[PDB]
Amino acid sequence: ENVLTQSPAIMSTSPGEKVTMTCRASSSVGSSYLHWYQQKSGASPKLWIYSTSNLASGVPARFSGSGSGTSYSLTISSVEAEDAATYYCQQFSGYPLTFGSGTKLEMKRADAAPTVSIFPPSSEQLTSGGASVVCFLNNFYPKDINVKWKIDGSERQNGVLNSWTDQDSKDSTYSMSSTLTLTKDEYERHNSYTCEATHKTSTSPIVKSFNRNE
Amino acid sequence: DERETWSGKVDFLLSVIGFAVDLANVWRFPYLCYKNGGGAFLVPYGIMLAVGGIPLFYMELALGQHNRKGAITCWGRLVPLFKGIGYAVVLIAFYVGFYYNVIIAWSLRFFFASFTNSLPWTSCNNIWNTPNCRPFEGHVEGFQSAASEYFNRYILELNRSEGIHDLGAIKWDMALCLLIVYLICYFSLWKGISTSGKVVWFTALFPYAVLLILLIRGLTLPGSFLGIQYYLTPNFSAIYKAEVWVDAATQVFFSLGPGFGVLLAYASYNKYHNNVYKDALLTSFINSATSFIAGFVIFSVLGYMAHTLGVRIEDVATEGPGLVFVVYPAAIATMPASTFWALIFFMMLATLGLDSSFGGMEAIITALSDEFPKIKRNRELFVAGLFSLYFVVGLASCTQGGFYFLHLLDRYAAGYSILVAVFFEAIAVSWIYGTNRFSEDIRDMIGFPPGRYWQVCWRFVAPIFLLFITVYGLIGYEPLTYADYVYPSWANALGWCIAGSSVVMIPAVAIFKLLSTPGSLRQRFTILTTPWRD
Amino acid sequence: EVQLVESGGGLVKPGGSLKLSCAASGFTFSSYAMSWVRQSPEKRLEWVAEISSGGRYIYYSDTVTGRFTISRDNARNILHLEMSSLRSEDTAMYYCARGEVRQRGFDYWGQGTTLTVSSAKTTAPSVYPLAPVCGDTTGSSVTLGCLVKGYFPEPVTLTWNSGSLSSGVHTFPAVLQSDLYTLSSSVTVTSSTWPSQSITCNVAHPASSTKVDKKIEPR
Ligand SMILES: CC(C)CCC[C@@H](C)[C@H]1CC[C@H]2[C@@H]3CC=C4C[C@@H](OC(=O)CCC(=O)O)CC[C@]4(C)[C@H]3CC[C@]12C
Ligand SMILES: CC(C)CCC[C@@H](C)[C@H]1CC[C@H]2[C@@H]3CC=C4C[C@@H](O)CC[C@]4(C)[C@H]3CC[C@]12C
Ligand SMILES: OC[C@H]1O[C@H](O[C@H]2[C@H](O)[C@@H](O)[C@@H](O)O[C@@H]2CO)[C@H](O)[C@@H](O)[C@@H]1O
Ligand SMILES: OC[C@H]1O[C@H](O[C@H]2[C@H](O)[C@@H](O)[C@@H](O)O[C@@H]2CO)[C@H](O)[C@@H](O)[C@@H]1O
Ligand SMILES: COc1cccc([C@]2(O)CCCC[C@H]2CN(C)C)c1
Ligand SMILES: CCCCCCCCCC
Ligand SMILES: [Cl-]
Ligand code: NA
Ligand code: NA
Repeated sequence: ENVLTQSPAIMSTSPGEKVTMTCRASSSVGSSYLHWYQQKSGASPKLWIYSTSNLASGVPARFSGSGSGTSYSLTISSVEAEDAATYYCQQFSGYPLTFGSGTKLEMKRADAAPTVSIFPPSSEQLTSGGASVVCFLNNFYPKDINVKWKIDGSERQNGVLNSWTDQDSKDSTYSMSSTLTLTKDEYERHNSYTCEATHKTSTSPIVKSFNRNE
Repeated sequence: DERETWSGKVDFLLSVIGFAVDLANVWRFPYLCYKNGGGAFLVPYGIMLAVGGIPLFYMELALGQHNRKGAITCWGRLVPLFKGIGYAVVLIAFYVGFYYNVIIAWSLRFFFASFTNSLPWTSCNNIWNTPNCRPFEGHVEGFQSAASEYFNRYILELNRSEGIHDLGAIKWDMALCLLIVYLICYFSLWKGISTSGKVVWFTALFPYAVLLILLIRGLTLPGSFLGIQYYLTPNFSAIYKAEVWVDAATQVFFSLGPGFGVLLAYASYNKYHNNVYKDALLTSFINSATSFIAGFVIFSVLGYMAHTLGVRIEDVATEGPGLVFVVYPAAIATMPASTFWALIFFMMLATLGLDSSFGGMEAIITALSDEFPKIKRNRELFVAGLFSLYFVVGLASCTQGGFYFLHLLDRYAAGYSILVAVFFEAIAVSWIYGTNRFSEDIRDMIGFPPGRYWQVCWRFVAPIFLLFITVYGLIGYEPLTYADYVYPSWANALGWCIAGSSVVMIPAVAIFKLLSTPGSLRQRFTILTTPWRD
Repeated sequence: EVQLVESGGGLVKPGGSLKLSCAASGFTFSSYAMSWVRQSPEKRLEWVAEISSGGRYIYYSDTVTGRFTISRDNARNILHLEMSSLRSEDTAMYYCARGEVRQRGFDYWGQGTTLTVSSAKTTAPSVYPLAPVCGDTTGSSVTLGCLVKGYFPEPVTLTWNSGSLSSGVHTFPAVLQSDLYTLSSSVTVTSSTWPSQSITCNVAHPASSTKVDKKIEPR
């Protein structure tokens, strides 16, 4: 098997800038067989470049392609945000046919602090003996963010489900959801629940919290 | 599959380029241009080449590489009802070798004869000339050129044969050349394409050396341009004549030689995923390129004869061996350093024939190796027996009346035989097997299906292109004659047997394979129309 | 124009056997070789099987070989894929890609169909609405939430107000944890819109006949 690896794995770029991505084969590949596929977040892949350099119909001329032997590259002249995608290379010379690891082109924007909002356990869920506290962290950049839960004063580390979203298509931002879940007994045996989200926009983390009585 | 494969890629290229480029490039293509409207002849030539020949040339080279077996087996594994095609195609290749190698011996006897300072064929005061001699070609038949009496009365001694029946004395100086030919074959392809693949480097590239020399000495000659005019000066009236679209169509067919079992055999050792499409076009071009080039070499010298030596060009612009053995050697004789142009020329003519004679042998050797493994396990030994049958019968062509026997084989050994055979190849592949199947086969091999252009040439054009020739080729039937010699009716009947002994094996093995299998008729054809790969 | 549609596929117990179908339309399906490419839930593409146009040349990935079978119906223009001895790493979305010219690649790709191989068992979600904390509320726009917890397998369909408000919706992808998925979506509407106007969570989970609306009422 002909192993293909692409770099970088993720690539933040400001619109208008110039981006380059590389595709390197474990075995040599004839130039006429290496293709490139663009795949948008939650869509079928699309043939983008066939046989090293030739664009497919509908592919803007701002896209180029070059390479030979064991090293090929895809190059975007000046990017717009309609090019935020994940790009895969593919070889068609031998079997098995192989696809590369892909490069995720993400849009770069100005930083943005999150908007934390904490939600107590639902009333219907409490009847079910369960109690999960939901904390939303919405519209912020860059992607990395670090939540921390505190039941009463003590930080609680296990029991959490975090889920980040894909980069938003209008403001190029991020949102994330953390869900600390508990038994009804362990939740009805405390009152302060805190959700503090640390982010690069402030050394002091944005905090949200509530008491089980008010 | 542990089958063999070309030691190098050029060994397949030069083995094909050499089978295709022979004396017909040097002697019949320049004549056709000269006779049929000059450069304008390139139109119907190119059209008949673009829609009829290269379609067929491509089709065979792809089959041979894909089905990976020689000419007999490759039609059994493709359409079993038509396995007889492979059998016909092979003995046709067997029949041709009974005369084709002689033309090389003539070259070799002239090559050996050109070891002197006064080439013998220039003067007409020798022991073999007649009082009815001229120093250069004319347009009366009682009075032949000094370089034509040397050919008919000393080299061939044809003047001592009253016909086909009077073969007369065996001339061993020619027999020794015919052996030197079959030996030059044996030790160049007994051990396989491991060695034949390399031998073709000299025999396929050396003509291009001699061409470039003779193209310079020809073009740097008083009156050289006058020849180039008669070669290419266009008269588009001939376009209108359909007798020219047959001469283009027929020359394209025999100059590339598709459906002959050779390209199939040569491709069978190709690596599967080799781009045969590229090879087809690259090879076919170098072919017609060499003929176009070669007309410059011939007609530069041919113009020099008219301007300097004072001959009517229509009397020296001939085709066939008369040109390479009488006319062109006669103009060499007038040039300074004539002994040099002689040697390269005849060593050119020899090498021009050897590569092409190699292909005939291999199409037989490979078709039999890939079917009767006693042959395959005993290659070196088998070929010995083959080439000896050639030599022994070949002694009949080394007699004084030898030519008459060759002329018969030139007309019947592979005349109307191959034309019907390839017609059934086009039909078997485009229709019975299927372009559907065939294009799917190619895509697996080179990576893309053949363009809808090729498919259409394979399925309709090529059958009526072959039909174009066989129809307009039977309309011009004339009994076999040379000079005033009318061949007897039993000699033609004989030549009809050897012409029939090929085609007959098409409906023979169709019938024999039908009767040798069990079921009902539509269950009969289905079992004999489904290939092996399927 | 040219368009492909993959169909069949869903949950399968390990060792089981499922058959997928790709319905071609908009071109001579007989003339084009198709191939099956799958994409794992870790977003890595992997080729599975290729079938020639006439169907007589069939190349398999070394992974799926002997277990899968890619047949082809040039009559009805349907490309098939027969799976047996299904393992869990076979879990993916399966694509039907049209490629004839190797030097041109896969012209067109279908929507794709989703195979989940898991011994785990189908369960339905319980949708909890997320009304904000009763205190404070001293802000300019308010964020609501909805919690679709403890379901399997994917997918789930969360719209807000029957699919009528989209600006301000952030529906987070599902995350499996101990054979169960948890999803949540957050909606931020102006303070004048809620609880003035009705905000409902419209969750839908077809794999277990679930159609649940949980309106958001305050605390
Ligand atoms: C020195 C002179 C005499 C050379 C002789 C000319 C030939 C070498 C030229 C003349 C016309 C050319 C042909 C004209 C048309 C075509 C069609 C062309 O078709 C395609 O482009 C592919 C079809 C497809 O894929 O759909 C392929 C090349 C070919 C055979 C050309 C091959 C080379 C040809 C025969
Ligand atoms: C009129 C004179 C000048 C023509 C001379 C042209 C000669 C030099 C050209 C014409 C045919 C050519 C050959 C055709 C085929 C190939 C195969 C390729 O893989 C290597 C080059 C090679 C081996 C070419 C070598 C050069 C060649 C022999
Ligand atoms: O034309 C035939 C040939 O016959 C004679 O040659 C004999 C030769 O004399 C013998 O030595 C032996 O080699 O067989 C030859 C037959 O080719 C004549 O001498 C010769 O002139 C003539 O061509
Ligand atoms: O001067 C040429 C010389 O050659 C003649 O022919 C030879 C021939 O060259 C050899 O190939 C041999 O095969 O046949 C002939 C026998 O010698 C003659 O030898 C001679 O008359 C003449 O000078
Ligand atoms: C096995 O079949 C053959 C072997 C050798 C030569 C031929 C010829 O037909 C002989 C007649 C002239 C054309 C030649 C083919 N072209 C030039 C390549 C056929
Ligand atoms: C048509 C080819 C016939 C050649 C003679 C067979 C020789 C057999 C040697 C084993
Ligand atoms: Cl020619
Ligand atoms: Na040759
Ligand atoms: Na030729």
